[PDB]
Amino acid sequence: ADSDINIKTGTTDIGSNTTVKTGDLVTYDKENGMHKKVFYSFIDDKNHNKKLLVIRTKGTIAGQYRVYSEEGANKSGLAWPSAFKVQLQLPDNEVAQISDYYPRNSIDTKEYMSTLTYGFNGIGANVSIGHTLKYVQPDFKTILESPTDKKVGWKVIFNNMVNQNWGPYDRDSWNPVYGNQLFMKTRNGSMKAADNFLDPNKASSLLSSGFSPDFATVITMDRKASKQQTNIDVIYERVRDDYQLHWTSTNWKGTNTKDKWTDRSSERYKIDWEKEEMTN
Amino acid sequence: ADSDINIKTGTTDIGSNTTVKTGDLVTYDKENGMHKKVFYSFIDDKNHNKKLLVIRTKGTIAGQYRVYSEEGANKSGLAWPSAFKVQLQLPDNEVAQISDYYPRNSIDTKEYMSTLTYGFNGIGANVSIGHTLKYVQPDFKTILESPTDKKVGWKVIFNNMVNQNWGPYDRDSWNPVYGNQLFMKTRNGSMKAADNFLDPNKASSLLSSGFSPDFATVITMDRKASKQQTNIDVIYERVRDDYQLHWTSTNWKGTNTKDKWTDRSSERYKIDWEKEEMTN
Amino acid sequence: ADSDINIKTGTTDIGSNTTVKTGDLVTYDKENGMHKKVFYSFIDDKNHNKKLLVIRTKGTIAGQYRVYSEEGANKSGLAWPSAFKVQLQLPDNEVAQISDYYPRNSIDTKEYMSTLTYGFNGIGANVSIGHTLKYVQPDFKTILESPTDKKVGWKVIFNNMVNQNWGPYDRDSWNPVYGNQLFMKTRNGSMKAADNFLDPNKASSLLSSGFSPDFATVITMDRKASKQQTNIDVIYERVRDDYQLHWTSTNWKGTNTKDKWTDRSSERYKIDWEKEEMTN
Amino acid sequence: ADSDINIKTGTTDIGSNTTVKTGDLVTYDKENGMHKKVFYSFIDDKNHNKKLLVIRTKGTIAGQYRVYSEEGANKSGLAWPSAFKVQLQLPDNEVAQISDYYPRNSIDTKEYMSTLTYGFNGIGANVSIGHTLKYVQPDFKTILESPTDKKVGWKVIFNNMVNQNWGPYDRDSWNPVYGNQLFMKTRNGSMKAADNFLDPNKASSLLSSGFSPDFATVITMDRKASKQQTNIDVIYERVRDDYQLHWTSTNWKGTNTKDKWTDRSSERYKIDWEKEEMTN
Amino acid sequence: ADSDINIKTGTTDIGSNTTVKTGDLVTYDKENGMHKKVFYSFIDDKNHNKKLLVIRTKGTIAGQYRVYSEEGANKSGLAWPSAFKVQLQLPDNEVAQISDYYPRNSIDTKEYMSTLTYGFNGIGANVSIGHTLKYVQPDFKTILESPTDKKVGWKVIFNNMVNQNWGPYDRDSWNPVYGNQLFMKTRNGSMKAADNFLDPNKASSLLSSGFSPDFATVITMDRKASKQQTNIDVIYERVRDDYQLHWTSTNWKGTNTKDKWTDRSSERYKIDWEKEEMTN
Amino acid sequence: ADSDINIKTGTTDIGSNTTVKTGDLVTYDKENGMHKKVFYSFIDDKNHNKKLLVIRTKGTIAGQYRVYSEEGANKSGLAWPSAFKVQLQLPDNEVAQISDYYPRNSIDTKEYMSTLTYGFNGIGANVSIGHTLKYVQPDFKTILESPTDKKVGWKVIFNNMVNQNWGPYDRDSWNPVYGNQLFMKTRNGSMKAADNFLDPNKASSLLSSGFSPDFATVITMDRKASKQQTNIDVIYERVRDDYQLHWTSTNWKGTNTKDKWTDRSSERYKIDWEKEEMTN
Amino acid sequence: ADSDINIKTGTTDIGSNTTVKTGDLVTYDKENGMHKKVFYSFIDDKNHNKKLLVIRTKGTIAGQYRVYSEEGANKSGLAWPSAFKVQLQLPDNEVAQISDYYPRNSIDTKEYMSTLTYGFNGIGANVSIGHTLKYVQPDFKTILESPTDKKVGWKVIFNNMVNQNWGPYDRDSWNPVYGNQLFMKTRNGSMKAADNFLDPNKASSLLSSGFSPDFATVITMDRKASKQQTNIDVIYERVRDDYQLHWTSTNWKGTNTKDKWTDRSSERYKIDWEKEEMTN
Repeated sequence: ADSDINIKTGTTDIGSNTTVKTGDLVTYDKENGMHKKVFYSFIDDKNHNKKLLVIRTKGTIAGQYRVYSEEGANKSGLAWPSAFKVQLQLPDNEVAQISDYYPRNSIDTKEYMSTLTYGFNGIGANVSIGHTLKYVQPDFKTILESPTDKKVGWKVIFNNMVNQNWGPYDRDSWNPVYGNQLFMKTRNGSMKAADNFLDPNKASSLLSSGFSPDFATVITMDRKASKQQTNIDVIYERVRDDYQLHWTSTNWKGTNTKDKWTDRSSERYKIDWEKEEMTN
Repeated sequence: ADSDINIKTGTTDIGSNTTVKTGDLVTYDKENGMHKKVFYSFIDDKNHNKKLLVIRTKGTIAGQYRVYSEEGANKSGLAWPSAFKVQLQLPDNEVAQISDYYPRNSIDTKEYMSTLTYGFNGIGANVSIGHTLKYVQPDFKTILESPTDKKVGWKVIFNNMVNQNWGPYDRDSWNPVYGNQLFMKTRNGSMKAADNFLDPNKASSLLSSGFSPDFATVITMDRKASKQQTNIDVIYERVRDDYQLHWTSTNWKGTNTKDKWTDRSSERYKIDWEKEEMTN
Repeated sequence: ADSDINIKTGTTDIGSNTTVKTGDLVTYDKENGMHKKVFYSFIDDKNHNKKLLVIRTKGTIAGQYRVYSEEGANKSGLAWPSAFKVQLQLPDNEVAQISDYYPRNSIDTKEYMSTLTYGFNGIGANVSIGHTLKYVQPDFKTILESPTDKKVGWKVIFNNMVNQNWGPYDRDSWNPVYGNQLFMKTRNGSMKAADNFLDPNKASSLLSSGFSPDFATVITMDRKASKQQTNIDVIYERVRDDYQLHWTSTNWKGTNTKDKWTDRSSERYKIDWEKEEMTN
Repeated sequence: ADSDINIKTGTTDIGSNTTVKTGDLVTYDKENGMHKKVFYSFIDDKNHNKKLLVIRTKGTIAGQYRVYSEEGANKSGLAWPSAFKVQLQLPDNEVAQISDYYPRNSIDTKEYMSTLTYGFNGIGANVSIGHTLKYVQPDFKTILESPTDKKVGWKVIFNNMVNQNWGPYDRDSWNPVYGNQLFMKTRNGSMKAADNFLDPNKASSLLSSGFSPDFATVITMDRKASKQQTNIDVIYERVRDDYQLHWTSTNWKGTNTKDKWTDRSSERYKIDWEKEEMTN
Repeated sequence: ADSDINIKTGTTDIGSNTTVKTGDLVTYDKENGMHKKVFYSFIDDKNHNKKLLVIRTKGTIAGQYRVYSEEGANKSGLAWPSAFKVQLQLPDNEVAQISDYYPRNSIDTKEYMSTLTYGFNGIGANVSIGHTLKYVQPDFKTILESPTDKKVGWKVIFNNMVNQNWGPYDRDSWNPVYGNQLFMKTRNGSMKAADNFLDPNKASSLLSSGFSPDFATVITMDRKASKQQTNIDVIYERVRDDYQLHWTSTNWKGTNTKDKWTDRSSERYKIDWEKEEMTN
Repeated sequence: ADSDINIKTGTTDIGSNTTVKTGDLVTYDKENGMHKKVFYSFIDDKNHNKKLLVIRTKGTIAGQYRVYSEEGANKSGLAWPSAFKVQLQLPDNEVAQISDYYPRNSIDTKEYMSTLTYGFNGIGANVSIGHTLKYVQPDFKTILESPTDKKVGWKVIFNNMVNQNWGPYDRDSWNPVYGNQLFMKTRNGSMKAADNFLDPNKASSLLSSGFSPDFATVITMDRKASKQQTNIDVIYERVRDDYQLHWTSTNWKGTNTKDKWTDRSSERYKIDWEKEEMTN
Repeated sequence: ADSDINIKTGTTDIGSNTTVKTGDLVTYDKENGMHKKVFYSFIDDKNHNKKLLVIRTKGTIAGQYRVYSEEGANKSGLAWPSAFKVQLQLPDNEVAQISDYYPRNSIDTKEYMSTLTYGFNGIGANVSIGHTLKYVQPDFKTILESPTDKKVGWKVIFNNMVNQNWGPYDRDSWNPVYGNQLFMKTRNGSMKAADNFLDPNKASSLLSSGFSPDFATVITMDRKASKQQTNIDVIYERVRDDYQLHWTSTNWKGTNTKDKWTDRSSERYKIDWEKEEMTN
């Protein structure tokens, strides 16, 4: 990248001959089961025209994948994490601005193949034309929500999943006979409904074992600011969907409702640029 | 590259034993939702015969993917980002010149395969001849617009997209029955038109979540210039297309109009070579 | 990662110009055959706002794959390791907190391919539509159990196995004629039941030769704590399943019972932050 | 390479413990739209027996892909860049010589596969013999023209292109019905001829957005030369082909004429070895 | 690994600013043809709380692949190395413990692919469902035998082999007509039995040319031990199988007997921690 | 390589703490169009027991691919470079010896695949056996001719080429109807013979644009030699084949004659070990 | 490897802060055409308990691929290199021992794939079961012959070769009609027998152009030995096979005889540990 313009590698980078004062802040929200981790670092370069503060948003959001309620032997429910989010807002009153952030949206790709085969038989000369298209489909998509001057956020959504090594079912899939089969253990089952759900081990790890974020947001502040202090708010949250299945006297049918429950864990941090330390 | 001519690696690069004064400038255009970031760096080498200034054009352009208007239950519209652009113009009056830039146009590639199979049966001896051709098709193409002495620009266009895991539709696709099906959720749908659009999550991330540029333009100025100051203009913009679909009493039909709306965000920066700092 | 924000590589890392006092603690639980290894390291940075202690949880858990009992020539049993676990709990009374941990849950992936071929014959014009989906299936899955402020744990489960190069059988597989064939050497066998089990060499290595963990948990403590001492508990364990097979007078039938035996090996370690050493 | 002869890496390279005086020279030929960039570097080693001067020939040649003229609604023309060239000549009078250059011609490669399958049916025993051959086909080929003592040149030619994801058409392709279909948007079109050309976005980037060279030519001069000064000439150029298509009352037909227009941009540079600087 | 917890690379490693006293000990057991090599190294860190001694168990075990005896022209035998082992035991009396070891058991993997193709003919609409599963099968498996506090061992077993580019035969394979064909040169042979064995060159190299181990076992000792001396025993061995084949008057038949001969080469080494040298 | 014997990387290499006096010698043979480049380097190590001199044989041999003569409209000829060579001889009188050289002969490789498929139909149970073999076929082979004490040489030969994306024709190919079709543009052509040759652009680059060698030969001389001077001869050459094609009144026929013309360019260099410089 | 035990990379390696006295010895055996090269290095570490001497066995063995004799126009012969060897023996009287050596035997690998496809037709429900197995087959195998305390040797054998892009023939192949076709240019040829052999260019390079070894053998000697001097013997050799083919009045038949000629080139070197130099 930088070496392609004939500039020596690392010349344009910053942080040289400086003393970065790092730190760490761990919080746990037992009500929502959302481990928090806000590792930061104050990079003060005399060459750079503004101060820096890279905020690492590590942590973990519990999957919370369990049957919330059961109604008899012919009806049951399941709540699973539809999407995890990590928002890092900054009051519009303050003069600090977010400079960069990572990861960011990337351009997809797909391979296209074309075929043209014709043969002869002894003579029924035939012709065949065919084209195939392939691409990768991650189970969860790390989408960077549109950032602005004071707010930056990420989200992880549910792309689709393969059930019992058959079919990439998704939230929008529907089958007139069986309905949505996203987490349906057996089709013509005879077992109790509450225990007719795909085992969490078979499902994706993030659904039950949780999602561990890893995001960065470097925020710069003017060096001649009147007040060297800016509070920041960091928000985690997960969105859960209710997956209902019931027996139609012939086979199980399953339905999924999108964005049923949403729980947000908000924390406020005070940054002291002069002291180069931010406190919980 | 450089090591192939027997020259020691990094010998021909510049920026050694020098003090680059980097910087940062963040602006947000809430009217157009276009985050801006003009990280720069002043590389002053005494060996090099001219001054340097590498301008990083980071930032983000919001996708702006939403149904702008709906007309009844049989007609609706959708505006999506057809192409993002980043232009970095320089007044022709000034004597500074752009030296390099990155990324640049690259040569495509494709694999070609040929087949020749003939067998016998017991005897209907047959012969088969076939050839296949495959290549990668990115959803968005990063095309570097033709640069000149005072102006350099980039653009990102819409190559094509795969809808519902079926067919790489593009802006020019047309089907006599259904028309352009670029963002058509369902063919024989019975739902309201305003809500018959492909979910933004299913579509590419750049359409709704925005595009984050990353470009570089090193501009050099004569060391004995009469005036050590040159203002520069940096322009972001996105081009949106209107995607109309209506019901023909039998099935949905969709049409796409190219380059319907264009919104440009222009900023002017003043560069002070003597002070080695450029201000907003 | 860090270099993408234009920050020099390693600037935000910690541990510079400091003297880490490492160590080692080896224990063997001959009753359960679980080798233990708690290599640690005390990273005390004056820049960092808290002390650090990275605990490596190396060791080994014996597979314990043997025929526990046999009942005649028509019935036998087999106990195999269903899942290994490594838990690192910390008393809620103490003020130390776990900061990070590794490895962590990762997002799966799968390739999707679509085909569309139509030809002509001389004319029985045919059409073919087909799609294939492929993905990797590790025998054992390293799932990170939901962590919290005081407790972090890992587990390794039995995804599935290929028997005699035919079929990826798993714990839930069932065949009405033969039943679960997870470890069935021969279908229409005539040998003694106790010796009709898949040879441990043919099976996966972890089943019989054991599993060697490799996990890390960095725990940070406030620098101004009233008492510089916190005891910690580290737990290994394995879960074994009973695999019964018997003769139905026509062919062997096998059944598997999940989570039959569980054996836990617990050790308590005292950490002395002031001395920078933790003793068994 | 060098390490395979047991010689320490970099021992045989040059440029150590020396002060290379680099530089830069930017010119723009608005008449032909050919950005120029002649970044150089004077490597003076006391160990090496001759002076060195590596000339980087960066820049850009505009694609110039547009419909030059239209004659009614049944005839039109198109001029596209057939091949870009970069020549670096040196007067035969001077005593300086070109030592090395990069890139250089490389040996192609291809995979060959052979098959032999015979089966039986119950018995019409058949036999099948088949072989397939695959290789990569870049759209543009970077051919290094035969160099000599005083002249070195490169050229980039048009290998072939894939049109509408169907067929790798080239300049020599011909079809009796439709003719050369290199840039034919539609076969049985009914639109005006001037607007029946493949969209430049669909075509390769280099055709319309231009080609950015990157070449190196190290030239050495005797250290005891009578005069320490040698002027050099650097030439860019592009060759354009006229692509005519007309309507035959039943379908469009297209023809291509090779090497219709050629425009050369020549610049002369004076090198001062004693001063270690070359001026425009 | 270590860099993922934000810790600088190599911070948690040991051996810095210390003087390791390495060594070497070569022995040859001409009776069993087992070259021995016990390269060691005494890593004494003042920061580490215990001494270290990494024992490299290099060497070589001869294949010993030859026809041990022949009985007429219709019966012959062959002894081949079924499995190589390397054991490093330590007397239970001593207080030294093994800390780590390498290589260790690794989790296998396999790719699973599913297909679903249905077409139409003009109309005999057909449907096709198919799934394929692929995985790698090394000829020899390096299994780490269950380690303990005082004993660590490795073994290399015979997974399977491909004979005459046809079939991956193994020790358990059986064919009612020909029997086990692991090393059967020809099926309907007419040559003497003693010379009807697969040429050792065609077979795997390890069978005849031997196996060269490469293993490591770091053992730590308390720094305040009463006596600074611990003797160690290192054992090599190979297990050979007798492969008998005889003529049944119509075709050759081969049978394999497992673990026929076992030869162990044991050596005892005395370690002097105070002197930092261990003698044969 | 060296690190596998536990020796620190680069320990056994030479050239440390020494001053290598490099150089350069450029010659051009306008009669044969063979650019020459003999970059050298005198590595004098006091630890090494002999002097060293690595001779780089860079340069370029022009392709010389043109129709040498035409005889009417039914006969024509073509001369193309059959093989390039680079020989570096040393007089047998001198006491200097060649120590090493690079590149060297490498062992080829090929993948072998075997298949065995049998199915049933409802029942015409069939069986299919098939095997495929694939390998890479470079157009030109870099063969190192057998070296000796005083002479080392390389050669590049014509393996085969693919013509019009159909068939890998070679010098030995023959077809009874059309003959050798190595460079036959059209089969049933009606154009003049002199202009019925494959365009040089379509052919391989080395045929017309030339071949650029890159070879190394380190030669060592006794340190106590009576005379510190040894002259050396370096020879380039190309071998050209005459490709004749004529019309048989029905179709073109082509024939190739091997090794028709050979042109050698020889240069003699005098080496002065005491002065550490070799002159043209 | 070493870093996995938490030991810093390179800690356990040797050769630090020491002065290795390298060397070189070149010999040529014109009688057998076997270039010799015995580059060595004396690594004397004060930490290591024994001296070291790594012997590089570079060189080259000429292929010697030519028709040794011809008997009329219906019989001819060909001698080709069946296998190259490099032996490095050491007198049993001396006390020096070989410590290590490289390369060493490696474990092969192969991929196994299984298929199971069943479809329906409208209904002739069919079932298909198939498995494929693929692996790489180098033309020449570098087998390390069983080493011992005083002797270490390598050999390179002839695995198999592909003739005319058809069939991997080997020394053991036999066809009742044509016989062994290893080097048979044409089957139903009518040319003289002496000139009916596969062109050496088409064959593998090592057969005619020779094989260039690259082997290492580090030998250690006790530091308190009574005499600091040990002579060593290094042996090259090649084994040639006689390939006879004759005409049976209908087609060519070829036969191969294994190990017809063997030529050994032996050299004796005297090592002076005290002087740290070994002389020819």
